[PDB]
Amino acid sequence: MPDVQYPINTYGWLKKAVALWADRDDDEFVNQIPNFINFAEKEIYRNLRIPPLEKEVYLDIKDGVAYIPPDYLEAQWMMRAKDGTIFQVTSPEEISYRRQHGNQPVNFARFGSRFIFYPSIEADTPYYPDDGSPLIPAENSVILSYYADPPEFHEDTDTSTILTIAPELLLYFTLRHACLFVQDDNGVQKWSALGKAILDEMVEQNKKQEYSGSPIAIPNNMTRLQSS
Amino acid sequence: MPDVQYPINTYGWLKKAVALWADRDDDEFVNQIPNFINFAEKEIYRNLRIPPLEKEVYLDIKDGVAYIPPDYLEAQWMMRAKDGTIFQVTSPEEISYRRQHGNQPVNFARFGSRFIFYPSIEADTPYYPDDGSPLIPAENSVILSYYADPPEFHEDTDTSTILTIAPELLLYFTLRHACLFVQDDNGVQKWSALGKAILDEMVEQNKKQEYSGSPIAIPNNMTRLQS
Amino acid sequence: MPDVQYPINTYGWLKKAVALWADRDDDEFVNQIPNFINFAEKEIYRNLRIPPLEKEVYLDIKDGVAYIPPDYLEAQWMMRAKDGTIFQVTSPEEISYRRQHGNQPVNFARFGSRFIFYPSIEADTPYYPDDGSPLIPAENSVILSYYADPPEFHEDTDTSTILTIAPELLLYFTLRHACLFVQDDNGVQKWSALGKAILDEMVEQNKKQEYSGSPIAIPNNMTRLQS
Amino acid sequence: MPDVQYPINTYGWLKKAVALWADRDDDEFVNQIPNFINFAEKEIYRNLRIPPLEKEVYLDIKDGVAYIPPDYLEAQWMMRAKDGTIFQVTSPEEISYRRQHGNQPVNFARFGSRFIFYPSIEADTPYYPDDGSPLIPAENSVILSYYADPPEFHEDTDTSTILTIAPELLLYFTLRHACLFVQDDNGVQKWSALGKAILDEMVEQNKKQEYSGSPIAIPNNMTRLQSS
Amino acid sequence: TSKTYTIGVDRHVSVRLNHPYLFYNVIDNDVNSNAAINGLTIEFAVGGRR
Amino acid sequence: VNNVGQFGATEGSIGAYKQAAEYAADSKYWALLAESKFG
Amino acid sequence: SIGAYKQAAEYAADSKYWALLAESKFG
Repeated sequence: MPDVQYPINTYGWLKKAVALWADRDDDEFVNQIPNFINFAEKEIYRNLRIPPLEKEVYLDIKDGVAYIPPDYLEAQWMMRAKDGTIFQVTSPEEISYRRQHGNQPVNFARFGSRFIFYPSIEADTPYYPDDGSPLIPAENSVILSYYADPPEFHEDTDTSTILTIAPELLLYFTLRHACLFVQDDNGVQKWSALGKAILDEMVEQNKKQEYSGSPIAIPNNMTRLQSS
Repeated sequence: MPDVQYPINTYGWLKKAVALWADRDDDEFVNQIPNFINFAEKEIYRNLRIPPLEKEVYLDIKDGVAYIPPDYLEAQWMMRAKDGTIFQVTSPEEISYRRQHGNQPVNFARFGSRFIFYPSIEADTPYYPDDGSPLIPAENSVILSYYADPPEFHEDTDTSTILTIAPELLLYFTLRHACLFVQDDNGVQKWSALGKAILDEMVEQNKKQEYSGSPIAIPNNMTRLQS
Repeated sequence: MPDVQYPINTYGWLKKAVALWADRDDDEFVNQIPNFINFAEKEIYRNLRIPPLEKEVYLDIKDGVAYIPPDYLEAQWMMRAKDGTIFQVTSPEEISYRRQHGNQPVNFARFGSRFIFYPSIEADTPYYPDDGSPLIPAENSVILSYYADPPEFHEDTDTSTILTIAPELLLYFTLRHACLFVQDDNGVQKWSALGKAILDEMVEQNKKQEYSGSPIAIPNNMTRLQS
Repeated sequence: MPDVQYPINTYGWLKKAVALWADRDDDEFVNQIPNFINFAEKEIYRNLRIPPLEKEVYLDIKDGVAYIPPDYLEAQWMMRAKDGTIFQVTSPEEISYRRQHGNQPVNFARFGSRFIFYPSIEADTPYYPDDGSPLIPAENSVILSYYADPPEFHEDTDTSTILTIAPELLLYFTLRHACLFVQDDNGVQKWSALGKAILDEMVEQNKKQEYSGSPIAIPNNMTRLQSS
Repeated sequence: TSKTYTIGVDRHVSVRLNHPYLFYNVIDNDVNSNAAINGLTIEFAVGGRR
Repeated sequence: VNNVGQFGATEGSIGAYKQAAEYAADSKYWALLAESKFG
Repeated sequence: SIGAYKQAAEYAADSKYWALLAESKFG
């Protein structure tokens, strides 16, 4: 019934293309298209890991109590902004052992909703109500890179990189839940297969993107640097 | 025309959506939606283990004894408020042999409904006062992180982290028991498959946030103080 | 009688041919041909890697840092304008260990959206002037060859190398999504099989032009300067 | 409907034999026979490698920047016209290593749309607007042999070796796309199988043609020539 | 579309449609024709809907 | 715009807001500062 | 002494750069 333009750029046109690609369109159906899209995006971001949904940010360690941000889903490289240094993640028992038994390497763990560090780190960041003030990040400022949970659509004008990069993915993953809402199985299976194929293509692209500029050959690393 | 909202975040809207995806509008069926949601939430939390439903609480060790909370499902890392000293679980036959044949590691067991620590550690609870004052944690404390079981809704406006994270999960798992009540097999199969896929996605997400960001080689060397 | 030309080389003729091979002449279907072609081109370029869609560009290294272009999909050989010195990709945990424990090989990584070179190389961009003058490449330059993503058509007269090389590819891959829109399964299967065969032929062609014209024996002896 | 002579020698008669062998002939169909033939020839030349579509030509190295001709699909033997010498292809890293670390052998690679050579080659060729003037090819003149992309038919009188050597191949590979244009699957499968069989026969002939004048026995080559 | 079915040469008429509701018309404007039509046999496939 | 390019953009997050514990710590710090000054 | 591979339009524009100087030297 409804019309739509060639590019599905925004939520407003996606919620109409959904009803178009499925003639099952009416009052009792269009009102829940938002819920189907919500379920589809949740099913997507639950396991999708790609750059465009990443986010880098400084942390405040406070030697221990340092807390995990709300948007934490998976941690990428973690380091500082001074001469470079990469942390490695270990288990709580290793850190508890390091505490008593005893600074080039630095470890960390995940205690519930915290990030513990064996050394008494003193990373500094501006407080909450600070107005602007980039602060010219001081030293001992760790920078964390992780995968952040993207926002949920709340306005027809609201757009997202997924719409501009792969709208068919959302359209199929939401037609799945649509054909589930109504009684239909063939469409469910076909849309699920197509969405899974698109997601596989995207993750394979991400894979072929990483470490894709030259071959590798470990040069028999046996710690040439031992003197220190 | 039962109309639900887009951000499904409460118990009433979830109930209305369950009654919507099962178009039948009859008292014989609507009056049991609460029972179906109860069965679903009891099916999910019975084996779901994730951070958000965890909880931290201070124990009240008197003399190498304790009592498990009434909301205990599974225990993970335990330690003290200072220096760490993660505890490690053992069995009765060992924590009772240590006493006979026994810088100081810690061990604990489960004697039905009582944690039994060998060294006879002592713990204390923090300041209780509710006069808008901090808890003022106590010295010689022991922290425990367990997967607490959530409370039943028993109210419309009530909610939970699941309704915001994965409402489709509870929706499908309760429509499963609904389509079991009425003899509908294909629907049962579809809803169960969808719920299983959702739970698989969730547990996989909980695994890709674990100790992943590092090589698995160079096995650690936590040997001893004797080099 | 939508009539297309023999040398399919544009977007309008491709659209008319798609509407022809799907004889239905209706606004409900014609108005979405652009969406189908969009889905097809987004399905092809998402994993297609061939020379013609590559691109060369000079970087602007300030101090061992950089920024990836907004049209980056995959990187291949990088080097400098003089002497060669192909760079080799590494990981953060190594390009950060080199600094601590470190005639001069080069290494680079990807810190989200920034290439990080260890030696702290310096690069410069060429002369920008558009007054019908050459770019006059700059000294101490670094060249990068990546598989650039092509721009959306958004126009009838627009074209691409694919329309001239393999228009059947896009034709079949968009008729796939078309026959998905309308419930037509056999057509979907046929079009998908044909598109897959075409893509297989293309990737095989790209492989038979590689380092083939020579024996695979006598492994090279790029050992060292020490004989 | 249309008539045709025993030999299918040209495009004009092939486009009519196509409509003959498929009774599905009419206005809306014959007008696209050129497109079906285009698709068939593209599907053929995409992987077909045989002599009659080869092409030898001199190159201009200019010690590096040397560019790949437009018709490049696959490179055969590459050599010079002076005393004979065969090049071997290697990777970019090998050449980058040769550059610093350091002339009997000569290597080359493929940098995008260029052919790089480690030694500073100075091959010479006449410039573009040169009128005739074979130039009596000078020394240091490399001769490249590759597989060139054949031309597309544009006139009924336009013929090609494929028509005089194997017209049934084109006819079947284009009846494939014809029966696809209209709704038909049995014909599609049969024509595809027959075309694939013909192509297999042709490539097997090409194979049995190469190194087909005597057996081979490596005479324990251990570089008898070492003094130099 | 439209095609002429001359008898003695052609054995059918080739038309390309995919609309769900077909309609066919027959016209005979020739002066030297005394043909007849006993019956037809349409060849058709099935696509989809919506 | 990017067609399939993943680096052509970066979708924001829910919100760059901390946990309640960090807000409580900031409030406590401001309060301790103000109280020391007051006294 | 190696440059990048510009698009055909850029090479074309670069070629035309060698006309004005000739036009003046002939004037």
